[PDB]
Amino acid sequence: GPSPEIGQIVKIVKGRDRDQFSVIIKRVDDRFVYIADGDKRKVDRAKRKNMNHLKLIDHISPEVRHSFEETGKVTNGKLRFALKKFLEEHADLLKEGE
Ligand SMILES: [Cl-]
Repeated sequence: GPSPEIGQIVKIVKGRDRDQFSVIIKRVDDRFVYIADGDKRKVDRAKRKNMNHLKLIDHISPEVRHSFEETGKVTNGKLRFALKKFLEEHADLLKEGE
């Protein structure tokens, strides 16, 4: 199975923000990660999640990864922009959402 990566997009399967997209910002191991989206869940409220409660998406933000590699942190706004790029790719899949 694919191993979760820093900067990788997830869809939340179970949790407060079920069905919403988020970003992995820390990997404990392949079972537990921390997520934040910079909006509904800010970095200082990052949530520890069991991977059973997440769907890994095939999208990884190099900008988020760089921020962590160099400095060990990321801003909320950089997470929002990472998610926005994902949303832009899939706009036509999502445009009938209400
Ligand atoms: Cl959640």
